[PDB]
Amino acid sequence: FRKPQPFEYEGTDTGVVLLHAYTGSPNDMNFMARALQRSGYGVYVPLFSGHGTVEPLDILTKGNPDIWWAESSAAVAHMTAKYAKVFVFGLSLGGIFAMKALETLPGITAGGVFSSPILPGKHHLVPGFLKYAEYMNRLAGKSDESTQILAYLPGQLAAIDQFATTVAADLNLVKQPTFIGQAGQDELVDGRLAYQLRDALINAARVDFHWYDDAKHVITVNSAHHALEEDVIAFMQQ
Ligand SMILES: [Cl-]
Repeated sequence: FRKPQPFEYEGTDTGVVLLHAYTGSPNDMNFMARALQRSGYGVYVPLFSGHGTVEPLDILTKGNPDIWWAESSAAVAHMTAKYAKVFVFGLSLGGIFAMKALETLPGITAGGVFSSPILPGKHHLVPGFLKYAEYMNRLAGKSDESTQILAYLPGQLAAIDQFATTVAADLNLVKQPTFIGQAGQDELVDGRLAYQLRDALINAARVDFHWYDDAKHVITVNSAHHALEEDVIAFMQQ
């Protein structure tokens, strides 16, 4: 098993922070990061605590939204030290921190989300996490950990939602141009909430909203990624 590491591409004038998904890793952003590099952007993809190991329990016992927020904030600061302009985007979980960054951190030009409605709703992250863990255990030749996982999973999902509702309540603080991309066949989160995210951004200079009709949740990796990359790059060029 290869532990995905954080990675960085050097640019000149503009840098981009890409924040990965829950149970995800910097691998979530490989295609996006390279697309940005081909267009001359600097890119930084951090690793969230507890992620990127062969042991799914690490996510539940070594990471939490407060740590991940600190890591997101540190990632933004790393890039704003170097580049004239910095953009911050996030996939699902990462999108929560991307929006909180726009709301509360200095020096960010613009940013937004990939399949991250922010407003909590009906989701399928419990089955999603369990399927992820089952796949990881099958890779590592390890026995099932579902009972151990279920002692933590409801609580951590609740913690993420709790963090998210605060971010949602502060959406009025966002003044930067904001990008919203949402999968149209999203099996993990309620895509309808992306419309509520859009409508809550009452003070954003602009809201660039894109719906990826036939795509499943992870639009940075699946069939939608070429379209998403083009739309994100067009947004940045504006
Ligand atoms: Cl997520």
